Amino acid sequence: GFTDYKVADITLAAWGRRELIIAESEMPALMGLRRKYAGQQPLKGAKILGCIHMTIQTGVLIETLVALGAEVRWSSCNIFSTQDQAAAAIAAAGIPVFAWKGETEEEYEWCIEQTILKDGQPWDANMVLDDGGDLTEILHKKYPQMLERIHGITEETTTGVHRLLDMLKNGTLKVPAINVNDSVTKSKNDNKYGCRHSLNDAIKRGTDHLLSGKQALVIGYGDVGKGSSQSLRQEGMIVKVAEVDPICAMQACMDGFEVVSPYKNGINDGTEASIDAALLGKIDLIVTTTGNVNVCDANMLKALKKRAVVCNIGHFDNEIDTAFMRKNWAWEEVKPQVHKIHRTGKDGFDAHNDDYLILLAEGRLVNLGNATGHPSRIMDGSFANQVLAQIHLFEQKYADLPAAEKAKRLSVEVLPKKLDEEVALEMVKGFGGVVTQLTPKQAEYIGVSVEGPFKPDTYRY
Amino acid sequence: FTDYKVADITLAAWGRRELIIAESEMPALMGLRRKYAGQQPLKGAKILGCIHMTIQTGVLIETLVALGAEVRWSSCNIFSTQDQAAAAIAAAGIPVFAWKGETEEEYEWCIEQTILKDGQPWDANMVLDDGGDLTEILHKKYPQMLERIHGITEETTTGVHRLLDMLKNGTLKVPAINVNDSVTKSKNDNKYGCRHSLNDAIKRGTDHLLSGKQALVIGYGDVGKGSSQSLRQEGMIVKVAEVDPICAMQACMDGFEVVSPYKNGINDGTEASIDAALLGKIDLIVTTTGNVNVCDANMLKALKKRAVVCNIGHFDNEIDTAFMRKNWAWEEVKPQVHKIHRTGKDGFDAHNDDYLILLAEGRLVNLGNATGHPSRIMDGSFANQVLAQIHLFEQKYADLPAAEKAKRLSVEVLPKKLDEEVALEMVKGFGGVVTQLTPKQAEYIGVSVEGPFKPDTYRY
Amino acid sequence: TPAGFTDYKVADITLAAWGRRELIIAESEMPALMGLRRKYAGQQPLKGAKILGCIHMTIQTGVLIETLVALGAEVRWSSCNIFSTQDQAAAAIAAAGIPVFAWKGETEEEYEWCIEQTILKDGQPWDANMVLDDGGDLTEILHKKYPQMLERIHGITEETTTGVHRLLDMLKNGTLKVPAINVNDSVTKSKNDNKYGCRHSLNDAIKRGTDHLLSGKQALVIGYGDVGKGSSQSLRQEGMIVKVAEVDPICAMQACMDGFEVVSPYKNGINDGTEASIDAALLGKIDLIVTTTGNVNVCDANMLKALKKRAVVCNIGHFDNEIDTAFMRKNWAWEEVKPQVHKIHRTGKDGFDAHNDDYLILLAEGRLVNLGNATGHPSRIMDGSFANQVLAQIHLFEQKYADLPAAEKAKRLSVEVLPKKLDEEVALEMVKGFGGVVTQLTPKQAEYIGVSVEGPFKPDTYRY
Amino acid sequence: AGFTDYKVADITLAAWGRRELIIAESEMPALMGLRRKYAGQQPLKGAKILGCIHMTIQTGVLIETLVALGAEVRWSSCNIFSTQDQAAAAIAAAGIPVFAWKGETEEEYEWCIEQTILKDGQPWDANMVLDDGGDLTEILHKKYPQMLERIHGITEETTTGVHRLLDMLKNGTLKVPAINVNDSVTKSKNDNKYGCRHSLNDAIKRGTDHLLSGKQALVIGYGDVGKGSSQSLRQEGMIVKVAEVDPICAMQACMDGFEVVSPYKNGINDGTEASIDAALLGKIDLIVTTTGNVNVCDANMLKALKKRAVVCNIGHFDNEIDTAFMRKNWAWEEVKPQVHKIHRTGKDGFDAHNDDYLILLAEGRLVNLGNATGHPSRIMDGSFANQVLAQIHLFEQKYADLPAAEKAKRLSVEVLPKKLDEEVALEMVKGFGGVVTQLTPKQAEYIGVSVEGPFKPDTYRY
Ligand SMILES: NC(=O)c1ccc[n+]([C@@H]2O[C@H](COP(=O)([O-])OP(=O)(O)OC[C@H]3O[C@@H](n4cnc5c(N)ncnc54)[C@H](O)[C@@H]3O)[C@@H](O)[C@H]2O)c1
Ligand SMILES: NC(=O)c1ccc[n+]([C@@H]2O[C@H](COP(=O)([O-])OP(=O)(O)OC[C@H]3O[C@@H](n4cnc5c(N)ncnc54)[C@H](O)[C@@H]3O)[C@@H](O)[C@H]2O)c1
Ligand SMILES: NC(=O)c1ccc[n+]([C@@H]2O[C@H](COP(=O)([O-])OP(=O)(O)OC[C@H]3O[C@@H](n4cnc5c(N)ncnc54)[C@H](O)[C@@H]3O)[C@@H](O)[C@H]2O)c1
Ligand SMILES: NC(=O)c1ccc[n+]([C@@H]2O[C@H](COP(=O)([O-])OP(=O)(O)OC[C@H]3O[C@@H](n4cnc5c(N)ncnc54)[C@H](O)[C@@H]3O)[C@@H](O)[C@H]2O)c1
Ligand SMILES: Nc1ncnc2[nH]cnc12
Ligand SMILES: Nc1ncnc2[nH]cnc12
Ligand SMILES: [K+]
Ligand SMILES: [K+]
Ligand SMILES: [K+]
Ligand SMILES: [K+]
Repeated sequence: GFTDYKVADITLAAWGRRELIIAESEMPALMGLRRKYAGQQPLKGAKILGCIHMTIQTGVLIETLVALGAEVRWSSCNIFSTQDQAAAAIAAAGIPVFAWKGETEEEYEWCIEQTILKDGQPWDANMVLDDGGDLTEILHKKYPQMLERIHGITEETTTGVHRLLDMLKNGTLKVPAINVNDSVTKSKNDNKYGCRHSLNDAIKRGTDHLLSGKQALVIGYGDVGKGSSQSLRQEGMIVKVAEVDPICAMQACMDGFEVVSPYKNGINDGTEASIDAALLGKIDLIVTTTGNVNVCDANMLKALKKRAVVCNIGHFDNEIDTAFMRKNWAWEEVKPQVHKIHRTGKDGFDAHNDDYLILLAEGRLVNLGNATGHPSRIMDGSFANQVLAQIHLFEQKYADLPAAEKAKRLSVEVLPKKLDEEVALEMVKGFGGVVTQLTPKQAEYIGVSVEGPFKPDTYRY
Repeated sequence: FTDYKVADITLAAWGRRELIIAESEMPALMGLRRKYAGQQPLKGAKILGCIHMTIQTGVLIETLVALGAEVRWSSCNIFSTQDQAAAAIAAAGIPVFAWKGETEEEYEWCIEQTILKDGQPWDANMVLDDGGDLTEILHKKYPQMLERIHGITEETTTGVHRLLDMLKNGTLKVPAINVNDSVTKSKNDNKYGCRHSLNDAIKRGTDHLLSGKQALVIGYGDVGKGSSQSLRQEGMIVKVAEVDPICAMQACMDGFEVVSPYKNGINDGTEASIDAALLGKIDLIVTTTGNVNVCDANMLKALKKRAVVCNIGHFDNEIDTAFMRKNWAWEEVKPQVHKIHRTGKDGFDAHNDDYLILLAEGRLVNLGNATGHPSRIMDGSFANQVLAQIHLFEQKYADLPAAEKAKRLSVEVLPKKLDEEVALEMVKGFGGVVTQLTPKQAEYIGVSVEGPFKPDTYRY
Repeated sequence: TPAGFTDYKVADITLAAWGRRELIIAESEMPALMGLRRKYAGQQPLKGAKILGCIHMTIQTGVLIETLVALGAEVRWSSCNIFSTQDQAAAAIAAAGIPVFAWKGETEEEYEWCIEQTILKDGQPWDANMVLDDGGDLTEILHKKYPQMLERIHGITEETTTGVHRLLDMLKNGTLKVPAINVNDSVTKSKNDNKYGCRHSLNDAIKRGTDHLLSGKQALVIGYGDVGKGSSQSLRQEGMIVKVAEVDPICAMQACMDGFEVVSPYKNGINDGTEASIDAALLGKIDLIVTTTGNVNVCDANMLKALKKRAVVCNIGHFDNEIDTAFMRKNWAWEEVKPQVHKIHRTGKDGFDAHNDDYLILLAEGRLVNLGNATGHPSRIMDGSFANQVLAQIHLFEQKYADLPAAEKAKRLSVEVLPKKLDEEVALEMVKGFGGVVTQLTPKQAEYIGVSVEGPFKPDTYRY
Repeated sequence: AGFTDYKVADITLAAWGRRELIIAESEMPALMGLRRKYAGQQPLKGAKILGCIHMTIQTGVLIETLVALGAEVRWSSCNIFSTQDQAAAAIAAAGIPVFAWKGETEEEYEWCIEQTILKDGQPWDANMVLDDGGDLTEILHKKYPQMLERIHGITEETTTGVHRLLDMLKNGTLKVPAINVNDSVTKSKNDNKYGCRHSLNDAIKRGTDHLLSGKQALVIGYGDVGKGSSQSLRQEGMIVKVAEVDPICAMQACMDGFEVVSPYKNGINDGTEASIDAALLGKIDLIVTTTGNVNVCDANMLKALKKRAVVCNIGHFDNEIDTAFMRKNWAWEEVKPQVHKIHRTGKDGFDAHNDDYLILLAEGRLVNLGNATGHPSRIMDGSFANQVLAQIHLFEQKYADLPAAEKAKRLSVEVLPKKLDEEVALEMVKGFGGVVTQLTPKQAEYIGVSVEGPFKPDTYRY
């Protein structure tokens, strides 16, 4: 009689369970932690509020946390990213989860609140796992008394880490955090190669458009922009890259991309005259990857080639000025998470109008909105780090420290390099790769231990 | 002017033509000339320089001179000098001692010719080094000269490692800037430079088709990453070896099979430990580690007949060439290309099929069998070198009181803002256009519109 | 639209509005096909044509169907594969008043029944006079079961490699009854559809079926013809380590030069049928096998027994017998993951352990995986193939082979390709759809290389 | 000993050439397989072959295979810049008449061909021709018709030479049958495409040492050479645009991930400067011609090119670029052999620091052979195995000895049968260590082939 959940359709549970069993075989680092730590129960007594895309991969993460002793209450961090069979399988396992694909904004907020509250009162939470910072923000704004008893936050993604560091700067952050994003087996695995796999995946599922031979503009060339650019170039697109960071732009050039700006001489002064109309009128596909605001703005949207595809793979939908499009242009749903936006006006459209744009996932994270996000074998690395981060902060017991000791420990930190390497080793073994062992003479020659770590903390890979 | 030694001074006109072309390929370096020529920030500097005497190094040398410095120059490798570059620098009245094909003894003599002027120590006050050999000679043999020198600027990963070992041991005598770990150096030079120049050198040395053949790249740091791409883009089937599991993970994700020369990765010294089946299929082995003996005697014995063996790390001990000198007969095909006959030591059959082809006698193959990195890539590294020389020279460490020197003795990198400024000049050289953040956008992501755009922890 | 229309059978007519939305998008992706619509609509070159059509009932086929109709034809349609229909495409065609009998997930019995529903109208042979086929199944049924209908048919236009081979066999055996156009061997079909189509849709289908990471894993592609070339690229561009098998040494040479290792599932390439001839060390390392040959049993029972645990097995050739799925049905337990995705448990036939690790993943039950687990080739690629189909239909229909005297018929009973000039005109429209700009030869240049300024630009021997 | 019937740059380079020939033999298994297969049979005994093709190390292995099979030869190069002087020396030192050096003048080029045609001032008793580009074939038809009476055939290497043969056949002026070696798949789709993939960026790097990644290239043409050339540049990270007159080839460029553009506005070349897309050409760092056509990089294109762009040709003849215009109007500064800065500031003199120049490679001649070493041995293995088989077939047919009625039936331009194409391919695949699968009898029956091949109909395009 378990009822402490809300999912789209509980009858999808058997299907979700079949896919979880497959996913376990694709996630050796995460399942290795399950086997290594099961007897010890290092998360016994942990009570984790989790907010991250309710995918099959998150399902394996949740059940690893539970297998190590934790109790959890879970929600998704995006209205379109849940896989309903994954949510059903978790709910059918007796785990509180409030998540479905296609939530409204009000439902999204309600779902987070259902994890925070149990039977109408604050849950006895003591750990937080977040992706993007929404749950973290609600706790700080609305439930400060709950944070007094929370030992830490483990944050998944670049945007969430920025929000933690802003709180730390302002002296408003109430509990320490681990920046999971900046493990190399997260940032340079998930952010880059994950988007390489799943960006062209989502575009094909949403539009079935041929990509070879067409023109793309990727806004940004950080980890996500690098992987996105490769996702499209490997399909044969002619990819141009925009950047504000001259070092990242230099990498784009050296990687064989043309670096362009939507604005003449790169000056974004807000005028239509500043738009490089010739450039934008050639673009078949624009992808935003920045974690910034309004990097595909109204004047760019007005100048884009007819029938171009517009999508966002950064964490939040405000990378694209969709608000402008809702206010001025008529939306025609093609199918879920695929809309034609008719630039002919707001009040109705011609069904055969040629002047439209195709927007994917209403500008929300397109890989998760129009496909299934990153594949299991990539999320293996991110979620192995999440588990280790939860163990570390839970064992530190920040909430139980004296005030003076809390002040010495209130920080945003990364996991040590040795853990990062041990996660990587399990990933490599999953490919059947064979890592060479240094001889004593060789380890002495380059000044490392035979077991590692093999690089200084300054190394960038 | 007679204060130099080069292979042929009459090549000067040719080198000058190539320097004029190279200048048009090095916008960051030439931008430093234009912007600091008035200030003359290096007026009074006397720089000892030891780096591959290429055309690219000539543009660096003349940039330092254009900003006020005097220099005395040598190459940091016996095979890396471009004889027309050295001639052009000598013909410009700049002391330089470098030619392609030096002996080990001639290599040491050349460094000593920069250190000494008229049989006496030159009054040097700055050091520019690539690999640490000049730094090592100064500390061991001429330690008193180091009392006048304001700083060292080291170019490459191996040399930085040596600098840090000296700092840890309390034997570093002057402050130094790690030029290697600017992003516009490391992640431009070390990776992209080897992508351009590794397949270049293999083609010039052998003219072998690479497509469809099997390569083993030992290492997957920046040089191994660029080397692997240089071969894969030609259509090689590339396997990668690594001791670092993170770098190995990147190799897998980049589409490479990760293998070890040793069964289960365990290098226990025996022939039995060699994966003879793997090595018997490899047509090309490339070492990229900066480590010792990563292509060892037992691997060389197991290699497929007629395989190519080469090294693009800094030092020639990555391959056990000493074993091959002891046991096998060397047949020179042409300069820097040797057939190594595994049939025996004394003599060989001209038609023997059981040989390996060794490039550049195991020395840096890109500089040994071709011309190293291209000008537009070296532009990034060398603009950092100029900035680092200005920075250390203006701090005047050698003139500080004893107490102030103790706090000033360190190995530092350049600030990120300068790194970004070099990158911007490189991007403009491609005709790239960088976008400027709006004030609201800069506030949104927590940066200045000017930059730096990333925290110092960012890995790119 | 027509009142009381019931002459169809589809999965779900309510998908029609969704199908129509996608047809309108596809029209913008198919400029060669839509150019033929605009150029020929007024002439009505197919007025009076009654076309039996048998090809994958996708959105792309929908645009083809409505082009033929816009040029004057009546059609009756079925799919040429049990898994390749897009149900919203079939619904939109049926909702337009066009007889169509197709849905995703037909049984073999239903598949045959659907073709017969096109052949029959109101219980009697339709007065068909044209045939459009993909793989030869409809061609075969007409010759075998309804030979008298072939007396009124002017031509067959066959789409794919396997179907052309069947036509050539019939021609050499004297059993072909009507002339045909080999649409496959236009360059804008073969070297666009067969190669680039599979490049787009093979990794698409594997991702939709399994969501497996492909980068860093080991693939074996059996075959390196046009489909094998495109399939190998689909996987290599994702970062797979791809090995290629071939029986044709020229195709094997191309695979080597393209950067692939060429290997055989059998030691020294010799299949003596025994398990001892299997290269078990090779097969035990393969994460994904893809068959591309158009041949029989190229992924056989002994290979399936030797494959690495949890490897994915799929077929992108026309027929499922490339893989010995019959052996797997006889001996191993099938666990459906989701539609067109099965785990095949090598532990035995009767039961399976839900947590057994010794299984293979079979996609689309061995049927064309790009159409079975995704949506096949994209519209802009199918534009080339289907423009050729329209031109071929117009040519044969205007030829009126069925109305000729017996003597004249023997003279024209042939399998032909379209002339190179038309191939070039299709290609030009495709290039314009990318915004490409073709240069025009000067008179002096055209004289220098011996061509007309308007083309054709290559001799018929040219291979591109 | 006593051998003087040659002319090379420096005979003392022979030992060096020989060392490279021994290496190249291990890279050329199909050609060396033909040596072992036919050495005892001596199928070329009595053949006397006039040869005109790039005197490279790879051509050295071809020559010695023909000699090992019984033939005598007299050789020249088919390009003034393509000879490797150590290869020519090794051949001369083996007692084989060769007349070739890198850096010939036009007068020396013609003299070298004439030295092969004449021996002791009189027509050699030639009975076979091996040609690359058709220059030797043209001289024989125009100047030595009596020699063609006794010649059994021509085996022609390259696309341009084949077109010239077909023109002669059309006009009824071809005097002896030919084999089109170019259109074996192990030639055209190996040499023309993959060879240029290897050797184009090679020659550009040796000539300029320019970084290619991140820069803009324009490839004129997308046939076999243009496809290989575009890949040579793209795989280095260039942003490559492609021009074409053939819409099918342009379709392939699009689908291959290239932007297809024209140097002319709307692709209409009307001869005016107004027709030039100045904005497009002003952004191009490197232009490569691949067409076999005339004037596809014309004067107005050269005037509009971005300052300091590299200009080169990898088609067979230098007239793909209007170099004559540049010699008439602009000052040439030699950087080093086969690399010239062309100063667009005027014809008389230049400023050493002028920024407005172009870099021309190999004076517009075949850039891969002029600035590097052409295609690698393991690729040329395929082309030259086909050459040996073509020589054997036409020499054994003995066209010159046939009655007039029988000659009329055999006067044609043909390709080798596909079975032989496949046999060359298999030796190439074995050289990579590849393992071809053998069809079962049922599989061969199912697809309608013999187990041993041929595996494809003659219409198949690969
Ligand atoms: N969808 C996914 O699966 C996924 C995965 C990881 C991260 N993300 C999200 O994607 C975003 C980017 O993450 P990241 O790790 O790549 O961060 P990052 O800091 O490495 O890269 C962002 C880049 O955008 C550039 N940029 C910022 N404003 C710009 C502008 N106006 N124009 C052009 N370039 C601009 C920055 O210079 C920077 O290089 C974040 O919101 C992150 O949370 C999404
Ligand atoms: N030739 C050039 O132009 C050039 C340019 C830059 C640097 N270098 C030199 O190349 C070398 C590598 O430089 P880098 O920047 O790549 O350093 P790096 O630290 O980034 O890479 C070296 C890699 O080798 C790996 N490695 C070490 N021992 C190994 C072993 N036994 N087997 C397999 N892998 C092993 C390490 O794990 C590491 O990832 C240094 O000597 C550097 O000075 C050469
Ligand atoms: N799914 C699709 O979208 C699609 C598209 C076009 C064609 N096809 C089908 O794909 C198949 C292949 O078409 P194609 O145009 O590439 O034909 P093709 O003749 O060009 O190539 C088939 C290749 O398979 C090779 N082969 C045959 N038997 C083999 C064996 N035992 N082992 C290894 N290789 C073997 C042949 O040598 C040949 O090169 C046909 O059935 C065709 O109808 C499918
Ligand atoms: N350098 C080498 O090693 C090498 C090797 C093989 C062939 N070649 C030579 O290269 C040339 C091309 O050979 P191929 O086999 O690629 O021939 P091809 O017929 O396959 O290709 C030439 C292409 O040029 C295109 N073209 C013609 N005029 C054009 C124009 N004005 N603008 C743009 N494109 C135009 C044609 O449409 C055609 O596709 C010939 O001269 C051939 O002999 C050189
Ligand atoms: N599959 C996935 N599951 C959870 N978080 C993700 N972020 C990106 N892809 C994801
Ligand atoms: N989308 C598609 N429609 C019809 N036939 C196809 N063959 C391959 N892909 C196809
Ligand atoms: K997924
Ligand atoms: K260089
Ligand atoms: K489709
Ligand atoms: K060569």
